[PDB]
Amino acid sequence: DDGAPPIMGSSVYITVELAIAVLAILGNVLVCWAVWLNSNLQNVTNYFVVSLAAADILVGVLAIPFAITISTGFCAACHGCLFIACFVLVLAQSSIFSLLAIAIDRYIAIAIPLRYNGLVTGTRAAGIIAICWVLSFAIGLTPMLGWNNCGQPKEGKAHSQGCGEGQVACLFEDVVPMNYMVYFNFFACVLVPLLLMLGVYLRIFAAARRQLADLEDNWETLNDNLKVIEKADNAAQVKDALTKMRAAALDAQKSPEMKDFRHGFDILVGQIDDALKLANEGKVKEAQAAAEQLKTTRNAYIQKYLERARSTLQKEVHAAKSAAIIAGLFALCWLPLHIINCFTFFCPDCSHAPLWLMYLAIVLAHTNSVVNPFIYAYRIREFRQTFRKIIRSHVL
Ligand SMILES: CC(C)CCC[C@@H](C)[C@H]1CC[C@H]2[C@@H]3CC=C4C[C@@H](O)CC[C@]4(C)[C@H]3CC[C@]12C
Ligand SMILES: CC(C)CCC[C@@H](C)[C@H]1CC[C@H]2[C@@H]3CC=C4C[C@@H](O)CC[C@]4(C)[C@H]3CC[C@]12C
Ligand SMILES: CC(C)CCC[C@@H](C)[C@H]1CC[C@H]2[C@@H]3CC=C4C[C@@H](O)CC[C@]4(C)[C@H]3CC[C@]12C
Ligand SMILES: CCCCC#Cc1nc(N)c2nc(-c3cccs3)n([C@@H]3OC[C@@H](O)[C@H]3O)c2n1
Ligand SMILES: CCCCCCCC/C=C\CCCCCCCC(=O)OC[C@H](O)CO
Ligand SMILES: CCCCCCCC/C=C\CCCCCCCC(=O)OC[C@H](O)CO
Ligand SMILES: CCCCCCCC/C=C\CCCCCCCC(=O)OC[C@H](O)CO
Ligand SMILES: CCCCCCCC/C=C\CCCCCCCC(=O)OC[C@H](O)CO
Ligand SMILES: CCCCCCCC/C=C\CCCCCCCC(=O)O
Ligand SMILES: CCCCCCCC/C=C\CCCCCCCC(=O)O
Ligand SMILES: CCCCCCCC/C=C\CCCCCCCC(=O)O
Ligand SMILES: CCCCCCCC/C=C\CCCCCCCC(=O)O
Ligand code: NA
Repeated sequence: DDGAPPIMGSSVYITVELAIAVLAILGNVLVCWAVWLNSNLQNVTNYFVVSLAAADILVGVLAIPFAITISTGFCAACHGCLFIACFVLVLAQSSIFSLLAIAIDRYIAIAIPLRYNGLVTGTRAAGIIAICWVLSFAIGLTPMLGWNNCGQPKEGKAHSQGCGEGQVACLFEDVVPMNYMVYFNFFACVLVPLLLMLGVYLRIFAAARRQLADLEDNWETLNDNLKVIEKADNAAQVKDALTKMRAAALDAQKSPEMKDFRHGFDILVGQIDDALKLANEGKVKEAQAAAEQLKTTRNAYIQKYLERARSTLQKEVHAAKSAAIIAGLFALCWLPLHIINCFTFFCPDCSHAPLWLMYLAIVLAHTNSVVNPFIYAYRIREFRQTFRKIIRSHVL
């Protein structure tokens, strides 16, 4: 006994865990309360947010008390010890599924918006959420099915602590096999899905980049070909430019504001047709004058359509970044503990990470259950405004 009494360091760890638990419950209860109250927040994307918040509420209510209990090494039946050690794996896996669903949902919205509402529905989302929770319990509790160290209990540690028959000193790394934690949980169930999310978000931002560039190209094609018509010398040159503009207009043609965008393209294709007939009749001056009327349609309809399409794309990029930040923070908070397990497993010649670092890595992982409500409040106005209403009306 040359080191400080364990209860002193335990007290700091336990106090910090309890602080994290309270904060995890408060913030994520607020998220669930906001979606339940505000119909503007009731969409498929946010149903996975609620599932994610539910997992974080359970981290504070169950996983953290379990972790505190594990840190004492109390005597326990091995499979009972195994359950409280593995339950957080269930919650982490649920978080992964929810995060992956959110990325996929945002990809469907950007890649095929015209058939998003018919493909992604609330009833289908609720069923997916239920399946993912079942799979999370199956994956997280796999050690309960026999992939555990309960067959080889550390009897020396058990006897030294005065444990009874069939009991062990309940310690995470004594009951949960490290090949499970590294190969099965980390590589297969955590790292691979996180890498898939990375690929999905790369496809989301690439798709958004491509669609914003295409919009700016059509706007340039319309204006360039208008100049070609104005400076044309014969009717054939006017026809060639008008033939291009017509195909582009019909290509760009694929609520009150929407009622005026449909009326705008009807004027545009009609005005292109009028000029195209004049050009085919060899009336070059009549065609140019008719083409000049397109500027009026451009100023009153086409330019406004371009700006709303651009605004909508930029809002999707902003939302996709918010979702990517959530997934990235999950990786940042959990990777240290995973990396420590890799050193324990792959470097038997390395000294085990010290107890204080284990505490720090565990606290960091649990802090992930606190951060999501802040991301929503800082990056999503509808959440921010709803949070204020709830706070001003019920807390204050
Ligand atoms: C739905 C929620 C509220 C129910 C919570 C039930 C939890 C707390 C229960 C369910 C199973 C229980 C465990 C089952 C078996 C054992 C083995 C025993 O030697 C020590 C206690 C221990 C480890 C129990 C601790 C408490 C426990 C984890
Ligand atoms: C960006 C984030 C996710 C990376 C964090 C990496 C952390 C977890 C890495 C960086 C350096 C690593 C340490 C480097 C050296 C040792 C000494 C060895 O005897 C036990 C493991 C231990 C103590 C490692 C534990 C994990 C460690 C602390
Ligand atoms: C893309 C990133 C975030 C994925 C994480 C990569 C992980 C798996 C990498 C990063 C650092 C790596 C460790 C670096 C050093 C050692 C010490 C060596 O004696 C055994 C392997 C071990 C323990 C490596 C295992 C794998 C490792 C933990
Ligand atoms: C020594 C500190 C107190 C006793 C302990 C431990 C301990 N040792 C580990 N090697 C470990 N690895 C994990 C992982 C679960 C999912 C991914 S990594 N955990 C659990 O993850 C956060 C907490 O819930 C904790 O119980 C771990 N706990
Ligand atoms: C957003 C990412 C997370 C941001 C938040 C930072 C993450 C850490 C959390 C709280 C401070 C850490 C408190 C440290 C408590 C663990 C150390 C401990 O228990 O001390 C052991 C003792 O000193 C000898 O055993
Ligand atoms: C949401 C409302 C708040 C409810 C939550 C607040 C009430 C719980 C308070 C304290 C629990 C303290 C946990 C006791 C665990 C002590 C373990 C200990 O000290 O022993 C360590 C071991 O013996 C050597 O490593
Ligand atoms: C809001 C409250 C609603 C919450 C919903 C509650 C529904 C729980 C249903 C079944 C739990 C079955 C118990 C599972 C935990 C026990 C694990 C177990 O039995 O293993 C320990 C073993 O006995 C060691 O010897
Ligand atoms: C939406 C809610 C979803 C929840 C749906 C639940 C799905 C559970 C599926 C697989 C886990 C089964 C793991 C096996 C549990 C075994 C516990 C047990 O009894 O083993 C200890 C033994 O009794 C002492 O030797
Ligand atoms: C014992 C297995 C059966 C358990 C029943 C399922 C568990 C229920 C868990 C949480 C209930 C909250 C579900 C979300 C409510 C949303 C309300 C709505 O759809 O409008
Ligand atoms: C509202 C949901 C409430 C859930 C309660 C969870 C809090 C309890 C957490 C862990 C239980 C600790 C079990 C410790 C067993 C010690 C018995 C012994 O000394 O052998
Ligand atoms: C909603 C909160 C859920 C209830 C949690 C209550 C807070 C208790 C926190 C940790 C419990 C730890 C109990 C000690 C484990 C057994 C240690 C021993 O046997 O010596
Ligand atoms: C011991 C208690 C530990 C508390 C952990 C810290 C909690 C802070 C929560 C979230 C931090 C991130 C909030 C800022 C996100 C801004 C989003 C953005 O604008 O890009
Ligand atoms: Na989580």
